[PDB]
Amino acid sequence: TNLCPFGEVFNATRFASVYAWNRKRISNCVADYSVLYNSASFSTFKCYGVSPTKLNDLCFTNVYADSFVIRGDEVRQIAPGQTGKIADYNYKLPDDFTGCVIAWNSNNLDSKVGGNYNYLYRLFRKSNLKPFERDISTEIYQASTPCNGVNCYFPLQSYGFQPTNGVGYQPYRVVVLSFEAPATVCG
Amino acid sequence: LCPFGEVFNATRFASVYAWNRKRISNCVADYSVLYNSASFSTFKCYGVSPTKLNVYADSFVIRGDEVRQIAPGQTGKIADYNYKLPDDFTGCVIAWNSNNLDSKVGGNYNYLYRLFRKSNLKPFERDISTEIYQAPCNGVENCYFPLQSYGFQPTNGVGYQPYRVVVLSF
Amino acid sequence: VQLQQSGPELVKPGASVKISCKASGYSFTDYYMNWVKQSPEKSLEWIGEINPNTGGTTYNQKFKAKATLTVDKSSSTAYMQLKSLTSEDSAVYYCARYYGNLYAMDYWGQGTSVTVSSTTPPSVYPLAPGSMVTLGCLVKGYFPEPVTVTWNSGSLSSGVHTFPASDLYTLSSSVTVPSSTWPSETVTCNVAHPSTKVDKKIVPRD
Amino acid sequence: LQQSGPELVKPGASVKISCKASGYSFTDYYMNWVKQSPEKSLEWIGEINPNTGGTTYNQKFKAKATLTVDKSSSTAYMQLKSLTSEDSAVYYCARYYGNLYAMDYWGQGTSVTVSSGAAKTTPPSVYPLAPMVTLGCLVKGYFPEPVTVTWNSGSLSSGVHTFPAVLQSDLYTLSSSVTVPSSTWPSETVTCNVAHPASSTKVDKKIVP
Amino acid sequence: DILMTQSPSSMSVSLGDTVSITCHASQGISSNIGWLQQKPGKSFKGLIYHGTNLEDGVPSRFSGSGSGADYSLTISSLESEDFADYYCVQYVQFPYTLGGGTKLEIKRADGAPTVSIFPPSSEQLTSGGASVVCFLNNFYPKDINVKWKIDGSERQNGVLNSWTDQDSKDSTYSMSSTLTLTKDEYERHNSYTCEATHKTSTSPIVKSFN
Amino acid sequence: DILMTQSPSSMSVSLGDTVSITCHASQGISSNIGWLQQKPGKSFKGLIYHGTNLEDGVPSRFSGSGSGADYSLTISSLESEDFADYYCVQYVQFPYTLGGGTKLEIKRADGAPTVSIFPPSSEQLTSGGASVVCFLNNFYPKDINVKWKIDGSERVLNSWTDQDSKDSTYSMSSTKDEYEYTCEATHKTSTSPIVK
Repeated sequence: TNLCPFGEVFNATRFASVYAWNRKRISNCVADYSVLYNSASFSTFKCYGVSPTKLNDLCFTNVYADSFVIRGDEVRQIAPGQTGKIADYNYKLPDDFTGCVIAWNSNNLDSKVGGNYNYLYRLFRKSNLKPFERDISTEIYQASTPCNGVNCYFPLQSYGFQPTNGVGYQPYRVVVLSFEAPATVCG
Repeated sequence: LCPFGEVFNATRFASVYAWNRKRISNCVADYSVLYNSASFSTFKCYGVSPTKLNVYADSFVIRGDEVRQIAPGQTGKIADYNYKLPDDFTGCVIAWNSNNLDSKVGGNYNYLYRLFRKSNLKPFERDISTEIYQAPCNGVENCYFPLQSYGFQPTNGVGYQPYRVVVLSF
Repeated sequence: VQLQQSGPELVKPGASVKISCKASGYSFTDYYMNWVKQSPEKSLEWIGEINPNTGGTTYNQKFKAKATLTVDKSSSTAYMQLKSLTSEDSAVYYCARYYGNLYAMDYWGQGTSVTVSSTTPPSVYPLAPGSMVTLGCLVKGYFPEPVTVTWNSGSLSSGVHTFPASDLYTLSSSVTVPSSTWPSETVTCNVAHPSTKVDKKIVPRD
Repeated sequence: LQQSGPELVKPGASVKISCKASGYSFTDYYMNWVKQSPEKSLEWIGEINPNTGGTTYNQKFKAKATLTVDKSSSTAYMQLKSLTSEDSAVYYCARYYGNLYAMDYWGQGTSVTVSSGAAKTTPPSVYPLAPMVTLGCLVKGYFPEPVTVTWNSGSLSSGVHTFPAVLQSDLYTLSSSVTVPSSTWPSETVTCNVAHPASSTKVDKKIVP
Repeated sequence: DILMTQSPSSMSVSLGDTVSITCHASQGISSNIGWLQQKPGKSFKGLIYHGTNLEDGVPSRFSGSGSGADYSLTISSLESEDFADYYCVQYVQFPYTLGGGTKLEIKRADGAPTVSIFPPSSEQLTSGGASVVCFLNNFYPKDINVKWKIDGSERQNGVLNSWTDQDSKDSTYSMSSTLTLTKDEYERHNSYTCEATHKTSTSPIVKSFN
Repeated sequence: DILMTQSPSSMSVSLGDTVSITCHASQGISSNIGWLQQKPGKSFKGLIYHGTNLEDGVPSRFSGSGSGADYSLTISSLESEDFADYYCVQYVQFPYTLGGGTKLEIKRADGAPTVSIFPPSSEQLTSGGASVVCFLNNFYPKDINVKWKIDGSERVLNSWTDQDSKDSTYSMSSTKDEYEYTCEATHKTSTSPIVK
């Protein structure tokens, strides 16, 4: 009856870049999910194959918590069947996803005067990512002549997070909960 | 001065079938006193400007809805059978409401008008015939009295109230 | 019962014109026929009055030298002829229906437009600017009236302001359409001049 | 943003509704469907994603609606299963872009009206209504909607009140008022003209005192 | 579900005005609220997305405000083409719930129904039916009550009412009420009364016939 | 002649109101006065004859009153089709004076013109002429001033429209070797001269 460590996932001081999105495995814990969807602090809360008010009366084996940062105009891409730089090259959800996508504006934490450049995203790739795949390649992108490690671009690009940005360019924190032997997480 | 007071301010007016005529002669007139009296409802002059005119005076009583008939070229019972104006008339037609003088409770029947006639009057003709109209009558009431009296009561609507009319011919 | 009147005429100064007004629906025999002039300057002037039973006229001393108000009982019509017809006295003319003393003019005719001022095809030009952008269509140098201005096939009707018209006429029309409708989709100002038919698609200056 | 025309269907019937999005790239926009009921309420039918897209319904409708798309024809369909009780309403197809966005362009094209179980096409029974006097024309017992009601072939248009029909005992009732001057009537004829396309009926009723 | 309660239900506003419609969600939605408008006889149109952002091809008069669970749509110097219905939609979580709806109408003065008597027709009787019509034309506002009286006795049953939808050019409302009965019982009574209660008259003068 | 001085010249009234137009003759006319109505763009209609008597149709909303030289036409619970022009005619004496004329308008709460400037077209120049258009749409009321400024210097044909009956407001439009540019406007709404 040890509670689930949702504080260490949602209230982490620092979040990862979307190209290197974090995964925390949640097991052997009792969860009270109300506290999340009734906290009113969230801008997006999309669930698939499960209801937010009807997910507390069910048990799962394990819960995977993938977390990252994107820009406002990219929050739309964190959904099954979406395309774009984030969905094609950074973080791709499968079509049969049965989890939830929670997002909230983080201008007060991840932007600063002079720009926060710690958050990166992948701009180019040779092919679309597979579902839940992580790409940490640092190879020069080949747009005919080989690049020899030096039409040859850095694969990752840093976000220009300034507090004065418009809402579509403001930072948004994203948590993707995936639900999946005896069942160890329950409500 | 011209005796216009005795025509316009006469206590009694004549019936339209027996309209009265007063000849005005050898007198100086100030016609301003007429169009500045403001007491008149109709004042239509023909072939002469009243503002620049500066004489026979025919007077009678009719009902309001018949005042339109007192004009050259009109038809109807009054124009056809009682008082007929010529086409080349060059005079003025003056009328004013006289309900306060010629109506009374129970009706004032002293004013008569001709209801039937065999043919139209000629201009300025007068007809005081009282022979029974053949619609033979042997002098006894299909046999009708030619004249009919007006029922002037103060409560009457405006179209049935008495109106005094003065026609000036030059 | 609502009467009828002659159509508008286009006349030159110094010319005599005849205007008709035909009485139907009532007893034309027992109604005076009045005529009235309404103009931008000194509006609603009284032309005069006639009796149809005889044809005698009692026109007011004003002008009185330029108009003659004959009538014809048989065709059940009343005519008014304008003789002088100077350049400045262009107006609309009305025939009224007077019943007699202690009455008023009740029924009136639709009215005739008379222009005494001294054929030109339209010059049509699009008007492009330098959330809701306003476009224009300028019709310069045509004679005589009228011209019909539409947008597309009559589709764009809301938000349209077509304003009224050197012996030539100037016209303009404005249409305010959202920044998404234009210049994304074509707007075509259609101008018809009864034997001219022109279509101008609106193109931005750039 | 075109949509299928309104259809009048009887209970026990399946109906499918089409919505062709034009002016943009239909392939990468969510398509929502919405129902408008006459209780001043707008319920959410659901959402579908074209180009490899799962569908997510409202639980009230997860058993009543089916959503499909066709990228090639660039259209989206929604099928209503069974008869939707006497609950006939208007249906719309919306255009969602994604989270932190809204439904931008809308199609009103399709209205859904479900007929009564026991139905027979019936021409109107029209009766004049005699007492600025107000006159009337009562159009009783017709099916189905609609029934045009004009005065003097469209002459009389000012002061005319043609009231909406009402469904009573599986038939429709309508009434019209015309305010004409006490001098125009009975001097000038008043004829209420009623047209019923379903039975191909054109009737004219003069009102007499 | 999330519950959207937008207020007021309706309001009567004059031209050139500035109005604000409120919208209240059951929980904070962090400005993920959209605004919709429906004109009479014409389709819907998205105006505001993500709380405060305005869409392409939408006039500057519109604006959005609010946060948490309280939000507001605002119009300034109101023009003719804004008299329509307005709704607030939420996209924070499934299912997308919609608000109740606020309608705008032209602020007019009061008025007096032309309530008429209209005894039943002859052809209606030859067919067999019997229906007494009571037209109530050109009144304002919506709040009006109508009852029927058979020689003083209130008869709730047998009444069919129809309402009109728009002020339109006349800027007014209208109503029709039909006491439709059967012939066997219509031929038993003398007085037939249409008692309409409106704000204008403390006592409701009725229309009747014998 | 008789002199009819009817007042006011024009007035802006709201719907559902009760209005009265006065008419005053230079002398008593013993209730031989008629009242006439003209709708916009359409013909005239006789409403009142002989002071207080009504014409065919003529709803109960209209009435007449007065005597001597002062008379009044009255409308109560004003209806939509009453925003038009009205005249008092006299028939007591030749010539019929017919009076001056009163106009009716809908009272609105101000407005703001959507003034747009319009540089000349190419075809206009190919013909030879050069004309710059300045549209001023959807403002209220009619009184407004417009000036042109060519490189700062104040220097044209203006045309007005009537009340667009939908929005109840007015609009106006103001229009080579010389051509080879500013529309200064002044309105009651803005103390400062909005310009394009």
